[PDB]
Amino acid sequence: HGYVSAYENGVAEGRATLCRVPANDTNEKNTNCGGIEYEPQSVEGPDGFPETGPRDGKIASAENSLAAALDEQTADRWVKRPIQSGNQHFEWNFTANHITKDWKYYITKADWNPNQPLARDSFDLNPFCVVDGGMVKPPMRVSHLCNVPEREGYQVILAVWDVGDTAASFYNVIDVKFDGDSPVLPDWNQGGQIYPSQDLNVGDSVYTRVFGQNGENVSYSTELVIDSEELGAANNWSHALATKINQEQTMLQAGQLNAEGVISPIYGTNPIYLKQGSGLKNVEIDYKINSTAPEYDLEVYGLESEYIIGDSATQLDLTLEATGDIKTEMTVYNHHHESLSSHSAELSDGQVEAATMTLSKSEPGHHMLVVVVKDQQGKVIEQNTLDFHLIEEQTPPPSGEYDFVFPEGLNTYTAGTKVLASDGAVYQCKEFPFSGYCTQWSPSATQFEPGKGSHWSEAWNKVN
Amino acid sequence: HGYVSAYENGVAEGRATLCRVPANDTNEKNTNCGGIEYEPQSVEGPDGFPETGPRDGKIASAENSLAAALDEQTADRWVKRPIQSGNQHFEWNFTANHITKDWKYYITKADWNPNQPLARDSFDLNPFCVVDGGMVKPPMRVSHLCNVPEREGYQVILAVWDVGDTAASFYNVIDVKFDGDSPVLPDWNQGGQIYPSQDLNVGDSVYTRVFGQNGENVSYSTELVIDSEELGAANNWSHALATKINQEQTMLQAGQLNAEGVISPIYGTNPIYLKQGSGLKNVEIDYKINSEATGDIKTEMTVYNHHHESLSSHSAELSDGQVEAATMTLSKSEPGHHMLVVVVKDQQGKVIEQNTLDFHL
Ligand SMILES: [Cu+2]
Ligand SMILES: [Cu+2]
Repeated sequence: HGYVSAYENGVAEGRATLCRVPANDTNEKNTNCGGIEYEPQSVEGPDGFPETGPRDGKIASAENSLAAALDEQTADRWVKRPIQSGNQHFEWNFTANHITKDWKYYITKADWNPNQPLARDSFDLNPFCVVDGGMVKPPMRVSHLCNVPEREGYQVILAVWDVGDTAASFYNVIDVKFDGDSPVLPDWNQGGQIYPSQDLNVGDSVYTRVFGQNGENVSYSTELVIDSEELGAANNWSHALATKINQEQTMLQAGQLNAEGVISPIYGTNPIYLKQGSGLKNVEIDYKINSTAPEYDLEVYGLESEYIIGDSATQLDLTLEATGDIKTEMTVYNHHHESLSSHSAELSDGQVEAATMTLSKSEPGHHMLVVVVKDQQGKVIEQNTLDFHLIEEQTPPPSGEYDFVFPEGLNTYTAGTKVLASDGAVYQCKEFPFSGYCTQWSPSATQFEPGKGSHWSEAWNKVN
Repeated sequence: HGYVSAYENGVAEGRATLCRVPANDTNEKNTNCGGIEYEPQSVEGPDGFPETGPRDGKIASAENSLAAALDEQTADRWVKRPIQSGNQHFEWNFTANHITKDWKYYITKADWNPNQPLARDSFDLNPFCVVDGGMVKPPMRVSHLCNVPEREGYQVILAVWDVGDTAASFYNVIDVKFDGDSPVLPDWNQGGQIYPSQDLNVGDSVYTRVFGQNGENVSYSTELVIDSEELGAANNWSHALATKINQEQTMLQAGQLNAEGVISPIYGTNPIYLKQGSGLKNVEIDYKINSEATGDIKTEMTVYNHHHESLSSHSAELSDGQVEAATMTLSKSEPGHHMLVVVVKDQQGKVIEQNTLDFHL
């Protein structure tokens, strides 16, 4: 397992890598990558490319469901890293340095289509770089000096790591940009981004906060009012805000550079550029959450003040009153802040569902029931922590002239425990620190036995 | 706008920072932070702490709805960074360096309850560190030397950036771990993590791939079948997989280091530890997904022109068999080659297929 990285001399991070690790200099990150954002080292698929490997359209994901989002291909879907012709360092970062057959790097054809899914027809199937792995393990991080062909604009490099001891290969497509000469818009500098950060509701609004020579200046501010359910989609209002920004402002434009070096809004992350000589240096995004919010609440009934440790694991029998459409999460912690139980529940408004929690450990002491209340969209609304205790079963009141018939209950003998011995007499366990000897007995080691052991004089005392 | 970071001499990143930027050495990240993960520099709220400002239970979010997820407080919700007593360097990374009044740092009381929402009663309101801002703009990245008080175990440091040109401050809680000097579990070393990477469905499964001296060895593998809708929740099968790993394997254990130091599975990110001398090197996680509109789909369509510029869009969450009507208007009706990209996802948002049709005007 491993991914194309740029922690050292690497020229560009892979697409899946940028789903988790911000870019080397621009601090950019790919958006909406699915599960692969947690494990970018896992873009693994059948080997044999290009003859028989991942089928067309599934190259970027290597047919792995975890990385299926990477298979989307448009001119502005992915962060593009700058690259130059000629020799470049391609860096791999491994979490499991498998025995390697070889590495191979393919670049798209000069006139490839970026709005078409990645296919064999899109690439120069003759790799521009091959590194014999030698069927040995590499270091946990390696780099390959590769002669990158001459290109222009948006290109994609496919880095294939052929694992030597499996039938699989790791595929990492890389979104690169061949700029070089002709600096694209030298009079415009990026100072912010419109990330599709969240979905918004009707009544909400998203607006910009431009930072210049005199702090924030609301003359350049743009506000977009979410007036439709479809405009609430993170990609939608990001495109609309960038569009409204370009209508109302002149010293700043929002959107991705297209093939003509013209800033055009996209349905994703829209960078914000600042005109040189305007004094602007940074733009940030803010939100007005003015949509009518229901009065969310959760009521937990049935939590006893004390729970007696019984035969089985202690059990919480609770019921929940849900005010508003909420999503609840409950967890049980003990005296030492250790998790013992959990219960998720996507309740509706007014729904009275039953909850039942089993403690993984039923030990005495202070316990806590943490209750996290979210809405149907997952926003944390409130947290409440209720207290309760677990107690050991109360010993019965003392009765008779002793407590056990030796050796019954040998494990519980403490300072003052009276026992009946085989000689018909009563012996009391001596106090500190001799009470530890009252527990040591076995049919083989019969010392400390009251009336029979050779050393019971130090452990027990005959009662009268 | 800015956040507590550790790009240079910073001793520990802030909680919101770890929602976006991996840890310095451990590569860890906080999970399920909401929209704040895109903009960790935006945890901004009213000033005046602790007399006024963010109310109790909203300190970590500064009452910003964008950062509402940070207000949850349990013993194992957040990634904790090791720290020591005495003088330590705390680093701020600014995206907009506002005129600054001061920076103030507060640390939780020694016997604070990490399962209670963060409140003023949780913190020592006498700040252990105050840095003058001088009502001037700071550099784009600064560090402050602060005398961190002696603590043990899980603590939280609140870093307050009070800017001078607004009535707002930036609040960054920092999850720290006073590990002392005795290394906990020297015969155990982390070699993988179980991230709550996705929700699973009934019939799916999740399993481990244990990399050792001779590649992957399936004798060490553990598999968890998702047999109920509740177990399909990411935090649910993560904890269950970590639990099942501990039942079946002796050379590797899964879970966090609790207050008792033992490896205990949590309902979040579970690191996987490897017994020193076992030969194991790394553990990865894999998934079996064994569970005109054909099927319940969610579609996304976009129009591109000759020069790869977006001109129209149309989302539609169709059902099975539903034949709905679509209407797209081009923002530019110019001659040349055009493309219509059609992205096919499922009701859960997983990309299934993309088709690009060609046409001319
Ligand atoms: Cu691997
Ligand atoms: Cu700011």
